[PDB]
Amino acid sequence: KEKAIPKDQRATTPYMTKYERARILGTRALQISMNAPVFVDLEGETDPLRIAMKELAEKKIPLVIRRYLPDGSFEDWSVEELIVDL
Amino acid sequence: EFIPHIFYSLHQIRKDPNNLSNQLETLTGSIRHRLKL
Amino acid sequence: MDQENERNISRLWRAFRTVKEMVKDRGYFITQEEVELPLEDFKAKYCDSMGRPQRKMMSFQANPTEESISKFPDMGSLWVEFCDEPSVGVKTMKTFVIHIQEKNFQTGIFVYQNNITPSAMKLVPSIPPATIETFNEAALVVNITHHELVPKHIRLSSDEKRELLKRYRLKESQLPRIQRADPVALYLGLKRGEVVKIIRKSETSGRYASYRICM
Amino acid sequence: RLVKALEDIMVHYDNTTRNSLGNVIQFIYGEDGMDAAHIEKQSLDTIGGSDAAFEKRYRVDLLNTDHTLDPSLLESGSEILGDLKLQVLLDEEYKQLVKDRKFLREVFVDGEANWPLPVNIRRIIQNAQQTFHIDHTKPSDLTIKDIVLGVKDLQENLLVLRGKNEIIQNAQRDAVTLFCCLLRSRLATRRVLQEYRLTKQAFDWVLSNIEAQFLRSVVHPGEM
Amino acid sequence: TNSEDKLSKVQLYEDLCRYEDTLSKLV
Repeated sequence: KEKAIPKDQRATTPYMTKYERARILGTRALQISMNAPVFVDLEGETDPLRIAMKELAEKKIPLVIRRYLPDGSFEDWSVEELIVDL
Repeated sequence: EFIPHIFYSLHQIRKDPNNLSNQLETLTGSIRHRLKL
Repeated sequence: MDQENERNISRLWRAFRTVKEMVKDRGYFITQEEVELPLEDFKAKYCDSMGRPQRKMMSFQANPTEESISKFPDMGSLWVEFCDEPSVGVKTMKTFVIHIQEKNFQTGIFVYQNNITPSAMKLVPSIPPATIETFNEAALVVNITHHELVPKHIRLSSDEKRELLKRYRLKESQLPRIQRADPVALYLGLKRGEVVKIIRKSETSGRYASYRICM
Repeated sequence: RLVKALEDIMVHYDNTTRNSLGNVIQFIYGEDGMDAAHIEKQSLDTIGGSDAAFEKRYRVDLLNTDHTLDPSLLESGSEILGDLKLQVLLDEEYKQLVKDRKFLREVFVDGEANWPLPVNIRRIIQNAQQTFHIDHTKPSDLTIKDIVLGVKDLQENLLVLRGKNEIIQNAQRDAVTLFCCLLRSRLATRRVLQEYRLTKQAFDWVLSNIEAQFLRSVVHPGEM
Repeated sequence: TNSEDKLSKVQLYEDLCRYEDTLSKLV
C-alpha cells in the first residue's frame, strides 16, 4: 500500500481522456446487459449503451479509475470527480 | 469624486448643445461612467 | 621574417585564447581583458628577440571563483603548461607529473605539439586523485562551443542531480547518455556518472531543456 | 522498417515520452505537450515590421500629445489623461513587448512570422464581434486596469504540467512561452480599444473562450 | 437579508434610484 499517493499530492490531469471514457462506457454497458441494477430513471430506452451514457450524464457511475505511473505507483480518481468535456 | 464632475458635464451640456454629435455622445458616455462608478 | 613564422605565431595565439576560454568555461576566474589580449601585446611578451614563441613562460595556475566553490566545494586549483618539444619524451612527462604532484594540484592541462610517446602516456592515470588531460595543438585553434549548432550545456551538482532523479522518479540508466570522447565532454571535462543539462531553441515552444548522463 | 523501429513509444501520465524499458525519449511530447490535430498556422505580429510601425501600433502614452488615446474611443477617456499608475502599467507592458521582440528575433533568425500554434484567436475575436452586435461608432466601457490584469491572469491560468516543485514550474513556463508571446501580441490595449472596439462583456467572453479552447488541446495520456 | 430592507427604508436610496432612472431616460 506504499504505492498509493495521498489525495492531496495528486499531480495528474483532472480531465478524463477519451480512452478512459470509452473503457467506462464499455464496462457499464456490459454490466447493464448482464442484468445489473440501474441507478437512473430509465425512460423508454432498451439499449445498454444509451443507459450507460444517461448514467454518465448525471454522474452516477460508481467506478474508480486507477492510473499507473511509470515507476509503479498509482493514483485513484473517482468517475464522479472527473471532468468530462461535451 | 463624481459629484462635481457630474455638475460640470451637466453644465457644458446645457450651455453648448450646438456641439457636434461626437462631443454629445462622448460626454453622455462620461456621465454614464460617473454614475456607473 | 618568413611567412611560416607569423603563421605559426598566429595559430599559437589562437590556441592560447581558446584555452583561456575553456578554462573560463570550466568555472574558473579569468578576466575579460585577458581573454581579449591583442596579438601585438602577445608578440611583445611571449616572443624573444628572434620572434621565437617562448611557450614555457605561458604556463599558469588558475583558481575557482566564489560561485564555483559554493556550487562545487571539492573543486580546486588548476595548472596549465605548454611543451616546446615537437614530441614529448618520457622524462618530460615524468617531470611534469612530479611538478603537478608536488604542487598538490587536483588537475592539470598538458598541451603538446605533434605527438606523445606511448611510455609517456603510460603515466597519465597513475596519480590519483589528480587528473591529467592532453589537448593536441591542432585541435584547439577554433573554439567548438562557439558554433551555431552547439547548444549551451551546464553541469549539475549532486543535490541537483538527486532532486531531478527524484522528481522524475527515474534510475540513472534510463536517461539519455553522452560519451566521454564527445568533444563537448572533453571541453567541459566531464567524468563518468555526471549529468549535463542542455538548453535549446524550439519551433514549438521557444526554449527547451534536456538532460544527459556521461557514460 | 520505420514502423517496427518506433512501435513501442507512448505518452505516459508524467507527460514524458518513454519506451518499453522505461527510458525517456523526450521529457515532453513535442516540447509543448500539444495534440497534433489542435494546431493551426498563426502569425506572430511582433517579429516583422520596422521600428516606426511597431512604435505606432503598440505604444500608448498618456503624457505626450504624440501617442495619446483619442477620448472618443474610451468612455472614461477624459479623466484618465494625466494619470500616473496607468502610464507605469503601460510602460511595463511596452517593456514586455520589446523583450518579446528581441527573443522572437533570437529564435527565428530568418524573420518569418507564420508558425503553427494552438487556438485561433482571430476567429474568437470575430465571433465576439459578430455575436454581440458591437457597434464601432460608440465609446467602450473598458478599463486599462481591467484589460492588463485580465490578460495577465489568463496567462496565469494556462496549464500543461501540474507539479509543485520548481523543476515542473520551469518546464511549464518553457512550454507555454511562445503561446504567451502570441497572446500578448494580439491582446494589446491599443489594439483592443482601437482595432476591435470590444466591450466588457465581449472581453470576458473572449478570455473565457480562449482558456477553454486551450485546455482542450493537451495530448491525452495513453496515446501511441 | 434584512440589510437591504433597512437600506431601502432611508429616502436617499430612493433618491439615487430615480436619479439613475432619470439619467436613463435622458440617455
